[PDB]
Amino acid sequence: LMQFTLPVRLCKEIELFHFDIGPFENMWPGIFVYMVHRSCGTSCFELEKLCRFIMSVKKNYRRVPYHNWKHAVTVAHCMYAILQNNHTLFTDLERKGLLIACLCHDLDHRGFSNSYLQKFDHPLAALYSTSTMEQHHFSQTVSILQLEGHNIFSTLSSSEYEQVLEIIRKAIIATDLALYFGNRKQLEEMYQTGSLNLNNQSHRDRVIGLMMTACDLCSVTKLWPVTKLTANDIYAEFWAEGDEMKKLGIQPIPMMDRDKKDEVPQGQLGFYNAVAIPCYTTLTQILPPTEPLLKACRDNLSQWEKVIRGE
Ligand SMILES: O=c1ccn(-c2cccc(C(F)(F)F)c2)nc1-c1ccnn1-c1ccccc1F
Ligand SMILES: [Mg+2]
Ligand SMILES: [Zn+2]
Repeated sequence: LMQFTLPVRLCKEIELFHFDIGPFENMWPGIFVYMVHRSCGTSCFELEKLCRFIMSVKKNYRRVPYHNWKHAVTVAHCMYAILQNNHTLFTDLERKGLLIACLCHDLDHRGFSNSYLQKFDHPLAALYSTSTMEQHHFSQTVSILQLEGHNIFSTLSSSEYEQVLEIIRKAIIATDLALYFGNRKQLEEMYQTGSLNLNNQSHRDRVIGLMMTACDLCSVTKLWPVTKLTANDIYAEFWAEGDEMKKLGIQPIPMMDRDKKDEVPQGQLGFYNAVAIPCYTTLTQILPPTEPLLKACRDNLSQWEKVIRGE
Protein backbone atom coordinates (compact mmCIF):
# COMPACT_ATOMS: atom_id res chain seq x y z
CA LEU A 1 0.00 0.00 0.00
CA MET A 2 3.09 2.29 -0.35
CA GLN A 3 2.66 3.88 -3.83
CA PHE A 4 5.16 6.32 -5.40
CA THR A 5 4.00 9.62 -6.93
CA LEU A 6 5.79 12.36 -8.85
CA PRO A 7 4.96 16.08 -8.96
CA VAL A 8 2.25 16.86 -11.58
CA ARG A 9 4.68 18.05 -14.39
CA LEU A 10 6.85 14.83 -14.06
CA CYS A 11 3.78 12.57 -13.68
CA LYS A 12 2.58 13.79 -17.10
CA GLU A 13 6.02 14.23 -18.81
CA ILE A 14 7.38 10.77 -17.73
CA GLU A 15 4.84 8.95 -20.01
CA LEU A 16 6.43 10.68 -23.07
CA PHE A 17 9.48 9.31 -25.04
CA HIS A 18 11.35 12.70 -24.91
CA PHE A 19 11.23 13.04 -21.07
CA ASP A 20 14.48 14.47 -19.55
CA ILE A 21 15.02 13.15 -15.94
CA GLY A 22 16.39 16.54 -14.66
CA PRO A 23 19.55 17.58 -12.73
CA PHE A 24 18.44 16.28 -9.23
CA GLU A 25 20.35 12.93 -8.87
CA ASN A 26 18.53 12.27 -5.53
CA MET A 27 15.19 11.97 -7.44
CA TRP A 28 16.43 9.36 -10.01
CA PRO A 29 15.98 6.25 -7.75
CA GLY A 30 12.38 7.34 -6.98
CA ILE A 31 11.75 7.82 -10.74
CA PHE A 32 13.09 4.29 -11.46
CA VAL A 33 10.94 2.68 -8.70
CA TYR A 34 7.88 4.63 -10.00
CA MET A 35 8.55 3.21 -13.52
CA VAL A 36 9.00 -0.43 -12.22
CA HIS A 37 5.64 -0.21 -10.26
CA ARG A 38 3.66 1.11 -13.32
CA SER A 39 5.48 -1.40 -15.65
CA CYS A 40 5.02 -4.67 -13.59
CA GLY A 41 3.09 -3.78 -10.36
CA THR A 42 4.08 -3.01 -6.71
CA SER A 43 4.25 -6.78 -5.89
CA CYS A 44 6.89 -8.02 -8.43
CA PHE A 45 9.82 -6.74 -6.20
CA GLU A 46 10.44 -6.44 -2.43
CA LEU A 47 10.77 -2.59 -2.09
CA GLU A 48 13.68 -2.82 0.48
CA LYS A 49 15.68 -5.27 -1.77
CA LEU A 50 14.94 -3.13 -4.90
CA CYS A 51 16.19 0.10 -3.19
CA ARG A 52 19.33 -1.76 -1.97
CA PHE A 53 19.99 -3.03 -5.57
CA ILE A 54 19.56 0.51 -7.12
CA MET A 55 22.00 2.16 -4.67
CA SER A 56 24.64 -0.63 -5.29
CA VAL A 57 24.17 -0.16 -9.10
CA LYS A 58 24.61 3.64 -8.66
CA LYS A 59 27.81 3.07 -6.59
CA ASN A 60 29.29 0.93 -9.46
CA TYR A 61 28.74 3.63 -12.19
CA ARG A 62 31.86 5.92 -12.51
CA ARG A 63 32.17 9.76 -12.82
CA VAL A 64 32.63 9.83 -16.65
CA PRO A 65 31.10 12.58 -18.85
CA TYR A 66 28.48 10.38 -20.61
CA HIS A 67 28.40 6.61 -19.61
CA ASN A 68 27.33 7.49 -16.03
CA TRP A 69 24.39 6.86 -13.67
CA LYS A 70 22.29 9.51 -15.52
CA HIS A 71 22.66 7.53 -18.85
CA ALA A 72 21.59 4.28 -17.06
CA VAL A 73 18.33 5.90 -15.82
CA THR A 74 17.65 7.70 -19.18
CA VAL A 75 18.04 4.33 -21.00
CA ALA A 76 15.70 2.63 -18.42
CA HIS A 77 13.09 5.42 -18.88
CA CYS A 78 13.08 4.89 -22.72
CA MET A 79 12.48 1.11 -22.18
CA TYR A 80 9.62 2.06 -19.74
CA ALA A 81 8.05 4.23 -22.50
CA ILE A 82 8.40 1.30 -25.06
CA LEU A 83 6.84 -1.20 -22.58
CA GLN A 84 3.90 1.14 -21.63
CA ASN A 85 3.06 1.80 -25.37
CA ASN A 86 3.19 -1.99 -26.27
CA HIS A 87 1.48 -3.22 -23.04
CA THR A 88 0.11 -6.62 -24.24
CA LEU A 89 3.21 -7.60 -26.36
CA PHE A 90 5.71 -8.64 -23.54
CA THR A 91 5.63 -11.26 -20.69
CA ASP A 92 5.82 -10.47 -16.89
CA LEU A 93 9.44 -11.85 -16.83
CA GLU A 94 10.55 -9.73 -19.87
CA ARG A 95 9.02 -6.56 -18.28
CA LYS A 96 10.82 -7.23 -14.91
CA GLY A 97 14.17 -8.18 -16.56
CA LEU A 98 14.40 -5.44 -19.28
CA LEU A 99 14.17 -2.37 -16.95
CA ILE A 100 16.93 -3.96 -14.77
CA ALA A 101 19.01 -4.73 -17.92
CA CYS A 102 18.75 -1.04 -18.98
CA LEU A 103 19.81 0.19 -15.46
CA CYS A 104 22.80 -2.25 -15.52
CA HIS A 105 23.72 -2.09 -19.28
CA ASP A 106 26.86 0.11 -18.72
CA LEU A 107 27.94 -0.89 -15.11
CA ASP A 108 31.62 0.04 -14.44
CA HIS A 109 32.13 1.95 -17.76
CA ARG A 110 35.45 3.93 -17.82
CA GLY A 111 34.51 5.91 -21.02
CA PHE A 112 36.46 3.70 -23.54
CA SER A 113 35.39 1.57 -26.55
CA ASN A 114 36.15 -2.20 -26.83
CA SER A 115 38.61 -1.17 -29.60
CA TYR A 116 40.81 0.85 -27.14
CA LEU A 117 40.82 -2.08 -24.61
CA GLN A 118 42.05 -4.39 -27.48
CA LYS A 119 44.83 -1.87 -28.43
CA PHE A 120 45.81 -1.16 -24.78
CA ASP A 121 45.91 -4.96 -24.21
CA HIS A 122 43.60 -4.63 -21.13
CA PRO A 123 43.02 -7.86 -19.07
CA LEU A 124 39.23 -7.69 -19.87
CA ALA A 125 40.19 -8.09 -23.61
CA ALA A 126 41.98 -11.41 -22.75
CA LEU A 127 38.97 -12.57 -20.63
CA TYR A 128 36.44 -11.56 -23.41
CA SER A 129 37.42 -11.62 -27.17
CA THR A 130 34.16 -9.90 -28.40
CA SER A 131 31.72 -7.47 -26.67
CA THR A 132 34.49 -6.89 -24.07
CA MET A 133 32.75 -4.14 -22.05
CA GLU A 134 29.24 -5.68 -22.46
CA GLN A 135 30.34 -9.09 -21.03
CA HIS A 136 31.97 -7.12 -18.16
CA HIS A 137 28.72 -5.08 -17.50
CA PHE A 138 26.71 -8.36 -17.22
CA SER A 139 29.39 -9.88 -14.83
CA GLN A 140 29.00 -6.75 -12.64
CA THR A 141 25.16 -7.23 -12.74
CA VAL A 142 25.49 -10.86 -11.52
CA SER A 143 27.91 -9.65 -8.75
CA ILE A 144 25.40 -7.11 -7.33
CA LEU A 145 22.51 -9.68 -7.50
CA GLN A 146 24.72 -12.05 -5.33
CA LEU A 147 25.37 -9.49 -2.49
CA GLU A 148 23.53 -10.21 0.80
CA GLY A 149 20.02 -8.64 0.65
CA HIS A 150 20.21 -7.73 -3.12
CA ASN A 151 18.41 -10.71 -4.77
CA ILE A 152 15.35 -8.88 -6.20
CA PHE A 153 14.38 -12.17 -8.01
CA SER A 154 14.19 -14.17 -4.70
CA THR A 155 10.51 -15.37 -5.25
CA LEU A 156 11.22 -16.63 -8.83
CA SER A 157 11.63 -20.45 -9.15
CA SER A 158 15.03 -21.71 -10.47
CA SER A 159 13.47 -21.95 -14.02
CA GLU A 160 12.14 -18.37 -13.91
CA TYR A 161 15.44 -17.02 -12.37
CA GLU A 162 17.53 -18.64 -15.19
CA GLN A 163 15.07 -17.27 -17.83
CA VAL A 164 15.22 -13.69 -16.41
CA LEU A 165 19.11 -13.74 -16.21
CA GLU A 166 19.25 -15.05 -19.83
CA ILE A 167 16.95 -12.14 -20.94
CA ILE A 168 19.24 -9.69 -19.03
CA ARG A 169 22.45 -11.28 -20.49
CA LYS A 170 21.23 -11.10 -24.14
CA ALA A 171 19.74 -7.59 -23.54
CA ILE A 172 23.12 -6.29 -22.24
CA ILE A 173 25.21 -8.08 -24.95
CA ALA A 174 22.92 -6.45 -27.62
CA THR A 175 24.08 -2.94 -26.50
CA ASP A 176 27.35 -3.73 -28.38
CA LEU A 177 26.77 -1.40 -31.41
CA ALA A 178 29.01 -3.76 -33.53
CA LEU A 179 26.20 -6.43 -33.24
CA TYR A 180 23.41 -3.91 -34.07
CA PHE A 181 24.17 -3.75 -37.86
CA GLY A 182 23.70 -7.52 -38.46
CA ASN A 183 20.68 -7.69 -36.10
CA ARG A 184 18.78 -4.79 -37.76
CA LYS A 185 19.50 -6.11 -41.36
CA GLN A 186 18.12 -9.58 -40.36
CA LEU A 187 14.99 -7.97 -38.75
CA GLU A 188 14.40 -5.75 -41.87
CA GLU A 189 14.46 -8.94 -44.14
CA MET A 190 12.22 -11.07 -41.81
CA TYR A 191 9.72 -8.12 -41.82
CA GLN A 192 9.82 -7.56 -45.67
CA THR A 193 9.45 -11.35 -46.44
CA GLY A 194 6.59 -11.58 -43.80
CA SER A 195 8.46 -14.34 -41.80
CA LEU A 196 8.88 -12.31 -38.52
CA ASN A 197 7.09 -14.32 -35.75
CA LEU A 198 6.93 -13.08 -32.08
CA ASN A 199 6.16 -16.73 -30.98
CA ASN A 200 9.69 -17.78 -32.19
CA GLN A 201 12.05 -17.15 -29.18
CA SER A 202 14.90 -16.60 -31.74
CA HIS A 203 12.99 -13.66 -33.38
CA ARG A 204 11.90 -12.31 -29.96
CA ASP A 205 15.63 -12.09 -28.90
CA ARG A 206 16.46 -10.03 -32.07
CA VAL A 207 13.47 -7.68 -31.38
CA ILE A 208 14.56 -7.17 -27.72
CA GLY A 209 18.12 -6.53 -29.06
CA LEU A 210 16.79 -3.71 -31.32
CA MET A 211 14.73 -2.23 -28.42
CA MET A 212 18.03 -2.14 -26.35
CA THR A 213 19.88 -0.31 -29.21
CA ALA A 214 16.94 2.18 -29.49
CA CYS A 215 16.96 2.85 -25.66
CA ASP A 216 20.79 3.22 -25.61
CA LEU A 217 20.76 5.74 -28.53
CA CYS A 218 17.66 7.59 -27.13
CA SER A 219 19.64 10.86 -26.47
CA VAL A 220 19.18 11.48 -30.28
CA THR A 221 15.34 11.40 -29.75
CA LYS A 222 15.09 14.20 -27.12
CA LEU A 223 14.10 17.84 -27.77
CA TRP A 224 16.93 19.72 -29.58
CA PRO A 225 18.34 21.56 -26.48
CA VAL A 226 18.78 18.21 -24.60
CA THR A 227 20.21 16.44 -27.73
CA LYS A 228 22.64 19.35 -28.37
CA LEU A 229 23.93 19.39 -24.69
CA THR A 230 24.22 15.56 -24.43
CA ALA A 231 26.45 15.68 -27.60
CA ASN A 232 28.97 17.78 -25.51
CA ASP A 233 29.23 14.84 -23.01
CA ILE A 234 29.44 12.20 -25.77
CA TYR A 235 32.38 14.06 -27.49
CA ALA A 236 34.17 14.76 -24.12
CA GLU A 237 34.51 10.91 -23.83
CA PHE A 238 35.45 10.43 -27.54
CA TRP A 239 38.24 13.08 -27.35
CA ALA A 240 39.63 11.59 -24.06
CA GLU A 241 39.86 8.17 -25.83
CA GLY A 242 41.45 9.96 -28.82
CA ASP A 243 44.11 11.40 -26.43
CA GLU A 244 44.78 7.87 -24.97
CA MET A 245 45.10 6.48 -28.56
CA LYS A 246 47.80 9.16 -29.29
CA LYS A 247 49.66 7.97 -26.12
CA LEU A 248 49.69 4.37 -27.56
CA GLY A 249 51.17 5.98 -30.77
CA ILE A 250 48.00 5.41 -32.89
CA GLN A 251 46.24 8.15 -34.92
CA PRO A 252 42.63 8.24 -33.66
CA ILE A 253 39.71 8.27 -36.18
CA PRO A 254 38.57 11.92 -36.73
CA MET A 255 35.40 11.54 -34.52
CA MET A 256 37.80 10.92 -31.54
CA ASP A 257 40.35 13.69 -32.50
CA ARG A 258 39.83 16.91 -30.48
CA ASP A 259 42.00 18.72 -33.11
CA LYS A 260 39.11 18.08 -35.63
CA LYS A 261 36.19 19.63 -33.58
CA ASP A 262 35.11 21.47 -36.84
CA GLU A 263 33.97 18.02 -38.29
CA VAL A 264 31.40 17.31 -35.44
CA PRO A 265 28.18 18.51 -37.19
CA GLN A 266 29.06 16.53 -40.40
CA GLY A 267 29.90 13.46 -38.18
CA GLN A 268 26.44 13.65 -36.44
CA LEU A 269 24.78 13.62 -39.92
CA GLY A 270 26.80 10.43 -40.70
CA PHE A 271 25.62 8.80 -37.44
CA TYR A 272 21.90 9.83 -37.90
CA ASN A 273 21.98 8.55 -41.56
CA ALA A 274 24.08 5.37 -40.90
CA VAL A 275 22.76 4.31 -37.42
CA ALA A 276 19.93 6.27 -35.66
CA ILE A 277 17.30 6.75 -38.49
CA PRO A 278 17.73 3.10 -39.74
CA CYS A 279 17.37 1.89 -36.07
CA TYR A 280 14.10 3.74 -35.23
CA THR A 281 12.77 3.11 -38.81
CA THR A 282 13.05 -0.71 -38.42
CA LEU A 283 11.81 -0.47 -34.77
CA THR A 284 8.60 1.42 -35.87
CA GLN A 285 7.84 -1.27 -38.58
CA ILE A 286 7.92 -4.01 -35.85
CA LEU A 287 6.39 -1.86 -32.98
CA PRO A 288 4.23 0.88 -34.56
CA PRO A 289 3.56 2.78 -31.25
CA THR A 290 7.36 3.75 -31.09
CA GLU A 291 6.78 6.22 -34.05
CA PRO A 292 7.42 9.23 -31.73
CA LEU A 293 11.11 8.11 -31.37
CA LEU A 294 11.51 8.13 -35.20
CA LYS A 295 9.73 11.52 -35.44
CA ALA A 296 12.08 13.10 -32.79
CA CYS A 297 15.16 11.51 -34.42
CA ARG A 298 14.21 13.03 -37.85
CA ASP A 299 13.57 16.42 -36.09
CA ASN A 300 17.15 16.36 -34.61
CA LEU A 301 18.71 15.34 -38.02
CA SER A 302 17.07 18.44 -39.55
CA GLN A 303 18.46 20.58 -36.65
CA TRP A 304 22.05 19.27 -37.41
CA GLU A 305 21.55 20.16 -41.15
CA LYS A 306 20.60 23.72 -39.99
CA VAL A 307 23.89 23.83 -37.96
CA ILE A 308 25.95 22.84 -41.09
CA ARG A 309 24.23 25.71 -43.06
CA GLY A 310 24.98 28.31 -40.28
CA GLU A 311 21.27 28.63 -39.18
O1 LIG B 1 26.79 10.96 -31.61
C1 LIG B 1 27.40 9.91 -31.86
C2 LIG B 1 28.46 9.87 -32.83
C3 LIG B 1 29.11 8.72 -33.11
N1 LIG B 1 28.74 7.57 -32.41
C4 LIG B 1 29.37 6.30 -32.64
C5 LIG B 1 29.71 5.48 -31.55
C6 LIG B 1 30.31 4.25 -31.78
C7 LIG B 1 30.56 3.83 -33.08
C8 LIG B 1 30.22 4.62 -34.17
C9 LIG B 1 30.49 4.15 -35.57
F1 LIG B 1 31.84 4.12 -35.87
F2 LIG B 1 30.05 2.88 -35.76
F3 LIG B 1 29.90 4.93 -36.54
C10 LIG B 1 29.62 5.86 -33.95
N2 LIG B 1 27.74 7.52 -31.44
C11 LIG B 1 27.10 8.64 -31.16
C12 LIG B 1 26.04 8.46 -30.20
C13 LIG B 1 24.77 9.05 -30.23
C14 LIG B 1 24.08 8.50 -29.15
N3 LIG B 1 24.80 7.61 -28.48
N4 LIG B 1 26.00 7.57 -29.16
C15 LIG B 1 27.04 6.72 -28.66
C16 LIG B 1 28.00 7.22 -27.80
C17 LIG B 1 29.01 6.39 -27.32
C18 LIG B 1 29.07 5.06 -27.71
C19 LIG B 1 28.11 4.53 -28.57
C20 LIG B 1 27.12 5.37 -29.04
F4 LIG B 1 26.21 4.87 -29.88
MG1 LIG C 1 27.61 0.23 -23.41
ZN1 LIG D 1 24.77 2.77 -22.88
